Amino acid sequence: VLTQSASVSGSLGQSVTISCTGPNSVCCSHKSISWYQWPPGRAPTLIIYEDNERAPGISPRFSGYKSYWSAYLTISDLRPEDETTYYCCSYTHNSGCVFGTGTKV
Amino acid sequence: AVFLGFLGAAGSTMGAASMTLTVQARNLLSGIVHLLKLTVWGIKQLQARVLAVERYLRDQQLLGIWGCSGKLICCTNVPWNSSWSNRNLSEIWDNMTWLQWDKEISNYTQIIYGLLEESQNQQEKNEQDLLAL
Amino acid sequence: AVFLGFLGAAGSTMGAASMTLTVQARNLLSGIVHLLKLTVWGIKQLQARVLAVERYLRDQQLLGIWGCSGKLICCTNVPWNSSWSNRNLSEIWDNMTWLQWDKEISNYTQIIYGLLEESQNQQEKNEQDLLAL
Amino acid sequence: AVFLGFLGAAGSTMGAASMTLTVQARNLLSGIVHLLKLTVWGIKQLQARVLAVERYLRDQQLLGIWGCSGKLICCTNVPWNSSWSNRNLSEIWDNMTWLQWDKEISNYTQIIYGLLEESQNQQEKNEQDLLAL
Amino acid sequence: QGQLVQSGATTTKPGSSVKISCKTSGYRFNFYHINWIRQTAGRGPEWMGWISPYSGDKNLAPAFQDRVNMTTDTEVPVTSFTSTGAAYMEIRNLTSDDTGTYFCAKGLLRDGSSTWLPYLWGQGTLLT
Ligand SMILES: *[C@@H]1O[C@H](CO)[C@@H](O[C@@H]2O[C@H](CO)[C@@H](O[C@@H]3O[C@H](CO[C@H]4O[C@H](CO)[C@@H](O)[C@H](O[C@H]5O[C@H](CO)[C@@H](O)[C@H](O)[C@@H]5O)[C@@H]4O)[C@@H](O)[C@H](O[C@H]4O[C@H](CO)[C@@H](O)[C@H](O)[C@@H]4O)[C@@H]3O)[C@H](O)[C@H]2NC(C)=O)[C@H](O)[C@H]1NC(C)=O
Ligand SMILES: *[C@@H]1O[C@H](CO)[C@@H](O)[C@H](O)[C@H]1NC(C)=O
Ligand SMILES: *[C@@H]1O[C@H](CO)[C@@H](O)[C@H](O)[C@H]1NC(C)=O
Ligand SMILES: *[C@@H]1O[C@H](CO)[C@@H](O)[C@H](O)[C@H]1NC(C)=O
Ligand SMILES: *[C@@H]1O[C@H](CO)[C@@H](O)[C@H](O)[C@H]1NC(C)=O
Ligand SMILES: *[C@@H]1O[C@H](CO)[C@@H](O)[C@H](O)[C@H]1NC(C)=O
Ligand SMILES: *[C@@H]1O[C@H](CO)[C@@H](O)[C@H](O)[C@H]1NC(C)=O
Ligand SMILES: *[C@@H]1O[C@H](CO)[C@@H](O)[C@H](O)[C@H]1NC(C)=O
Ligand SMILES: *[C@@H]1O[C@H](CO)[C@@H](O)[C@H](O)[C@H]1NC(C)=O
Repeated sequence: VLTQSASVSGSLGQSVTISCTGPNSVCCSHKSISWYQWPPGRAPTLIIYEDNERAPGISPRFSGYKSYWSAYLTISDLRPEDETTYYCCSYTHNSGCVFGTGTKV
Repeated sequence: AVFLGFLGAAGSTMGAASMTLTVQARNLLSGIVHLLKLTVWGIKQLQARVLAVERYLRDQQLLGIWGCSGKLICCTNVPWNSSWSNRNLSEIWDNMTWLQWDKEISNYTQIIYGLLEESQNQQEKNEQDLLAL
Repeated sequence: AVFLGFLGAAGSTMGAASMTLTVQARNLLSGIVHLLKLTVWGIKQLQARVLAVERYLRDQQLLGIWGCSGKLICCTNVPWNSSWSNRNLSEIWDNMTWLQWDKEISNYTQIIYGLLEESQNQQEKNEQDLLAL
Repeated sequence: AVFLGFLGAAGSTMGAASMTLTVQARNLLSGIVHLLKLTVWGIKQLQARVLAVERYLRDQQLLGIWGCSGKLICCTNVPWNSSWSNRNLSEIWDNMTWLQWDKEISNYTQIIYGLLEESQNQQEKNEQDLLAL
Repeated sequence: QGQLVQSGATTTKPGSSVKISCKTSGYRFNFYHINWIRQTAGRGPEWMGWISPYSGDKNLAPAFQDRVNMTTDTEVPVTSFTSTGAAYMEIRNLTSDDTGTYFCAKGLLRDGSSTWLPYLWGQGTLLT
């Protein structure tokens, strides 16, 4: 129900912009959005939570933004290790984290 | 409400412990510590009395030379050199306890005490020059 | 002028005594109370010395946790619950003395000391949040 | 920079010494002054401990009744009666030292201590009347 | 720091009920929630549920409402701020459509809005 971007690409040095949106059930202005970098079949990594707050150690080129209708994840200055699959997530303080569809970058 | 008691929030987060500072502040000089008979228990109690006021005033002395006299939460003009702790605010006040925070900030506690000291000396010099007109 | 002296206005009205508070404030630590010889008079005088500073600081400690450090007349944000004393202002400051007032307010003196305590803890928390921008 | 040390600017001008007051303020209670054994050295050290806090608080007591609590440079509302010292500002702060200044202001040091005392009692009474509306 | 070693990757057949373990180190096991996440191949990754190693309180998705048992045993004090823990996972009316890799991840913060958020993950386990 939380749709992400189908897919997209870039190049070393440029930027990416992943999308994440949905209906009133899971989005947005009354929910928080977290962005997980998740290589397929491996230990995931928390990149950004609370729409735009980065996790300890996350590179500053990662940046989150939330409109009133769709959350975004920008990936500036690309590097080799960026070839992963990213998943967004919608949650409140006392509930679950409904994941997103997925985005191959 | 809650009211955990003296040191009751020692294991709570720094932000939660930062709401019950009067709980520890009032027990820094009282307790049970009328003539002075110099028996083994009398000498023992007298030292216990002088030791409490001594340690209490040493903390109030530093609190005075920082411009924080009679304050529980005073703000300063000394910026946070990230080499002290690069941790973010949310992972400090909603995560760590004051005990483990003091454990990692322990090296720079004497460095910070100097920056707060001369910042107050220069601020009071600035206030005097501003009231000279 | 007048200058009644130390406790000179003990029988005067609360408002009249409320104009000579420095007269009592300065004698709370001085007097006559240089080596420490532990004779019967020496032990007696040493206790007299430690007892004065102890009681002096306990009053300044409460004065600090109320946000009234270094004040003789500080105002608070704790409203007067009329169950403490339903007497009116004119029949309090132009009528009663501080001695008989403390005699009737004696039950609630510990209740009021708690309301002034947490009102200062919450006020300093409010001032920090206001300076966070 | 400079940093002359404890009393390092005792021979410097009053204005130059008026920039290193924290240097003396922090050594008014510390030093080297854990059980209380009442030997000849133990009694000697205990007196050394009580004497430090006693003299420290007597200075903070005067600093409180003047409205200068926790201050190194506070300004007052007591004008300078030229009979105290008719010297001009430039020949005071760029010329004299604090030692020789205290030597000539010594007679009036008790007079000034009274003017600062009641000026604070009346100022706090004024602030209460202004907050009565 | 913080480590979360998971159990073995053995396989069973439909109708059964397997237990998944998650052993923690390098952090106070009681101070953070323990989340269970599933990465199926025929579906998007699903959040199964979290539990409180301190308060015992658990919260799982309605898709797993009456099918999953989440349990943790009390920690073991290693130092003043370090303890070892263990979290358990079970499935009831189990089939083969629940096949995939399973992870355990601890909470993010001890307070705030993102308290239980899966922050530090395990190496995963392959299933049927
Ligand atoms: C000791 O250490 C432990 C472990 O760290 C501390 O326990 C943690 O405390 C924090 C803060 O108190 C908790 O964070 C909060 O988490 C709740 C989520 O729980 C809510 O949801 C449950 C499932 O949906 C629900 O069952 C709860 O409702 C009641 O039921 C349980 C049953 O046991 C009961 O125990 C509860 O107390 C409730 O009565 C529960 O409501 C979340 O809602 C909080 O967010 C709100 O508050 C924050 C500010 O605190 C605010 O920013 C938010 O916007 C929102 O308003 C908050 O995140 C954490 O869950 C606890 N458990 C952990 C971390 O495992 C304990 O407090 C420490 N005590 C001491 C004395 O040190
Ligand atoms: C941090 O402190 C070091 C020395 O402790 C100093 O050299 C450096 O300039 C400081 N940096 C900042 C940003 O304050
Ligand atoms: C909380 O503090 C501990 C102290 O070591 C640290 O290891 C941990 O990473 C912190 N939590 C977060 C989310 O940063
Ligand atoms: C403090 O200094 C000691 C000295 O050995 C060092 O081991 C430790 O890592 C230092 N800690 C910090 C936080 O700087
Ligand atoms: C007065 O105090 C009592 C308890 O001491 C309390 O129940 C009551 O609400 C208070 N009333 C007012 C007006 O403060
Ligand atoms: C204080 O408490 C005592 C307890 O017996 C009671 O007799 C007295 O009337 C009380 N006084 C006031 C002012 O409440
Ligand atoms: C100076 O002090 C004297 C007494 O000490 C007083 O009589 C005189 O009026 C004062 N003058 C001024 C200008 O303050
Ligand atoms: C102080 O008083 C003494 C008393 O004899 C006098 O000699 C001296 O000149 C006075 N000094 C000042 C500065 O008034
Ligand atoms: C989970 O398993 C334990 C193991 O004894 C059992 O006691 C408990 O009842 C189970 N939970 C549920 C909800 O059945």
